Amino acid sequence: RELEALKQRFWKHAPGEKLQVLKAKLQEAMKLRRFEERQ
Amino acid sequence: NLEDLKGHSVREWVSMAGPRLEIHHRFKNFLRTHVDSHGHNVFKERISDMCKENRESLVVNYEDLAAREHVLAYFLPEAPAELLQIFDEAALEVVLAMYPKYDRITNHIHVRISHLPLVEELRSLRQLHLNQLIRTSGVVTSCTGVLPQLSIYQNYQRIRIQESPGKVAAGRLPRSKDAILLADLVDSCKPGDEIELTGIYHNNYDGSLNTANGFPVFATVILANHVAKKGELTDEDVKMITSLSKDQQIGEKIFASIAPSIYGHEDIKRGLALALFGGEPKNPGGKHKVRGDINVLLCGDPGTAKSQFLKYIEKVSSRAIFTTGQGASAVGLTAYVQRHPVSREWTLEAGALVLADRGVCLIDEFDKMNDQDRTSIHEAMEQQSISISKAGIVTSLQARCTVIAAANPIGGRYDPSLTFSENVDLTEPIISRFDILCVVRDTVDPVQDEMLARFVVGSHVRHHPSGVEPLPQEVLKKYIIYAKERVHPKLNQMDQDKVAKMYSDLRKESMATGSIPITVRHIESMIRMAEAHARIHLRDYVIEDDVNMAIRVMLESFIDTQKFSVMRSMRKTFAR
Amino acid sequence: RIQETQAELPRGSIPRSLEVILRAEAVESAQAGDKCDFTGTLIVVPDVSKLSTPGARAETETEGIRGLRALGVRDLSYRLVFLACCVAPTAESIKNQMTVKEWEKVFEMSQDKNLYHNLCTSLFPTIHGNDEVKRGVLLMLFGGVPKTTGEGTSLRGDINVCIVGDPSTAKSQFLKHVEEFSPRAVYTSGKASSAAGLTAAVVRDEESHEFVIEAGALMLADNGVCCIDEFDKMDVRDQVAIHEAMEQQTISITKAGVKATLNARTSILAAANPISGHYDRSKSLKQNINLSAPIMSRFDLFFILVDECNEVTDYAIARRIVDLHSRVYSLDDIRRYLLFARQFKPKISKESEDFIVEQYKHLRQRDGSGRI
Ligand SMILES: Nc1ncnc2c1ncn2[C@@H]1O[C@H](COP(=O)(O)OP(=O)(O)NP(=O)(O)O)[C@@H](O)[C@H]1O
Ligand SMILES: [Mg+2]
Repeated sequence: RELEALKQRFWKHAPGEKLQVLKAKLQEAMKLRRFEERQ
Repeated sequence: NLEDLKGHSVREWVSMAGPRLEIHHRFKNFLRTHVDSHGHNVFKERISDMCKENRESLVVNYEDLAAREHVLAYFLPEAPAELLQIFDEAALEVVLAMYPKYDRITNHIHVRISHLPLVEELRSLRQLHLNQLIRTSGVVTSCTGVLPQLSIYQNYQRIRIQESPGKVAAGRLPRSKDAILLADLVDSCKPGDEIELTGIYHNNYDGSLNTANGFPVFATVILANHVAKKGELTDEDVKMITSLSKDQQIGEKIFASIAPSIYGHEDIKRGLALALFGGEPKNPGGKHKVRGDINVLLCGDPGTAKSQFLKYIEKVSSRAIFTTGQGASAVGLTAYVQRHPVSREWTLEAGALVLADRGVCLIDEFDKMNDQDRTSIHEAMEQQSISISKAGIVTSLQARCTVIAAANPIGGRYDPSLTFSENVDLTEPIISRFDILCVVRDTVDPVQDEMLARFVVGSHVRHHPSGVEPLPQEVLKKYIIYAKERVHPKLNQMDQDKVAKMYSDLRKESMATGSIPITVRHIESMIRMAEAHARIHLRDYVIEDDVNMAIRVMLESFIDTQKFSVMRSMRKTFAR
Repeated sequence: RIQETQAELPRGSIPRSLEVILRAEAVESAQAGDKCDFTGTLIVVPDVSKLSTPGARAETETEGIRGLRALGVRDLSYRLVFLACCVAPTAESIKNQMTVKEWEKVFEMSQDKNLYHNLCTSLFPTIHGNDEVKRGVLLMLFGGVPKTTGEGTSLRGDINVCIVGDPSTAKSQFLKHVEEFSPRAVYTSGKASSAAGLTAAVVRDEESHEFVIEAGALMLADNGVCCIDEFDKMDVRDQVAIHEAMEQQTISITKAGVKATLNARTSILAAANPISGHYDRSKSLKQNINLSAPIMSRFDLFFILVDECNEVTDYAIARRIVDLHSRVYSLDDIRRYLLFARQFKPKISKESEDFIVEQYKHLRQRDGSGRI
């Protein structure tokens, strides 16, 4: 019990990847808008 | 649907007629329909400003392009040389639709992207990034002349940028890259600048590298698309700025907004404000130039926030430099001569006072310079130039800056039993070149201690990572840049008899105590302070209120120079 | 470029060196000064400047080979290179590294009773007496939370500690002991062993007769702890530079060809000698030591160490020394626990403000009654 509580309060106090994250977000927006336009 | 990537690379896909036309229409419709949060059209205003000034260059923001037409924002970094071409073609006909005669001025318009999110460090570039749009930062070290390049002819310039000093690890060495500037980007920078560069990463063959390494290894370069340092005010900005000037208490709002976390010290904030806005330079009859800038000096006991104020001034102002005592040399302050690395001839280069130019030059531990280094600034502080004659070179350079300095009293603590000159140890040719002089002292009132301590403790709990009301700091920054560029105070008349009588009386008393000697410079200084107060109120003409303010500041700072026992009599003498 | 390590160089010989080539995922994994083991193959590379092809021409006491069409009437020579396919040294990270044993150990430490004294004993087992010094130096390792004010100025995090004492006694032991314990720490002295000393310096590089910087001790000790011995005797050039480095945690240079701002974010532990060697027990610290008031006012804590020849104490010290030569928590437990503790960022409570402001007011009025 108490060890996990200690971990929890401890965590409470505590190339190319950027383009991939950007692509994921924009592609989600693309999918949503083309779905709405299609209906 | 444009998104249907099948059987083709994106470079091939946007080459196809159908996709090219869809991209063209989408960007054009985005230009005409884009609205701000207020319901205002953004690009109507921006295009009209571009046309009125004949500037032939259109800036777009990546964030709201993505927010409204994400499919284009998705393709843009993957095939920049294609989408940027289509964008240029689309923008020119919107411009001609609004302004049908604009083809008389130019036949092409360039679209420039900004606030691109995927920033990269200047040593983390790899072959993974070739032929894509990137963003980096660094300081310029080499910069060719502007030369014409075949296409018709257009301007061309080449630069070299390296990692910003102090962002490399201690004791190791920096990386660097070359970049190319074309058309309206030339002379957007000069050596020693720190810049933010957006461009295309590009590579080509070079026999020298293959023969030097023995492996088939290529050379690379960056094609610049947008360059910005790390006015363009909207109608709403100038509207709010001008409306704020109506307030009769605007002086309290501006003064109370300088170094906000420092408690107390009203006089220091007031003096720094006047020095931040500044008086106006002039040359009556063409043969008799005089400077506009207002210099400041601070002196007093340790632990009183003197070093902190300079750091705030460095942050709020633009074109600022900071330096300390033994860390600077006469040659580094003014200008230096060297055997040029590749031209193999003697050449002259700018030091601190030249590199600052129309900016602020901050000095700390001013008491502890070598005297032979401190006497280098005498010309720059008054004649506002730097004259050099060395190694066959004979020339002069501009030094149009404001100097602010901080010092310590002799023996570490100020004594009110002695005058300023007795306590500071600086000679008259130095002391007389500062417009505002301040003295800061320890005090021992228990209620003041309790208030100061409670405020500091409050500040600590406030900033954990988690008088009148002051302005937000961005509003103040907008206000200063507007006031310095759009208002120029005129001194059409003032009472000569009043100032002359006061000056003669003041100078006579200065002879008696000898705390500071008073000279012709003091009159000209009051004229500068009067113009500065006029500029804070955004007024084109100086008035009676401004002259009274200038006299108050002058005399209040003068009384502090005297011995404690003398100050009462002096204060009653100069009743105002 | 690599060189023979100190262990291999045969006596009297000049060192040999080799060119190593790294590719793909291995790139920029080794820095100058590192010592590593490389795995790969030895290869032979031709002089590419004398070969000719349809795509590109040839550029142009030994002779090469002759008689290839691509070589014309020139001659070709080779050199040796080593192509390396692999190279190795010769918040979430804590969760990845700590097993259940380490988690249990830091939990037991968190629940421990009189943990402060237990850690003092564990970290400084050799030391005798002087508990106040042990508590003070132990606290320095935990630092203090830095804060950035909204207008962009910042507030200092590290504390600084000073120890003055007689050359015969304990002050040197603390410095060398904490340096042996701690990660990423530097030992030096006011009589420094380099042209840079305690803060950065400018040197002219003969490859171009161009001016460049060279790092001092406080630059290398950035994000670490710095131990300075014989601090009472120091160069004036560094002494002026220390005024800025102590509080602003930065160093500023403006000389011919060089203009820069450099970081010096460090916790300093200084050791000094009083005038005449032995501390005058009848006089204040400020009368005893050589330091000036501006430098002296920077430190958060001060301590004094001075000997006297008590027979039992001398006999006990001697027996401790000879017994040590005759032969709770381990240092790795302290390291793991310290790295765990430094992730917390505690706030002050509202009620604590009243006690803090009261104590400061009491101190200030005491000072005013007989500076702070
Ligand atoms: N009135 C104040 N309000 C807030 N912080 C203060 C105040 N007075 C002193 N400090 C703090 O005291 C520290 C030292 O500030 P500093 O600007 O170096 O004072 P100083 O008088 O210039 N010291 P020195 O350079 O040795 O003369 C900083 O952390 C300041 O924020
Ligand atoms: Mg200071």
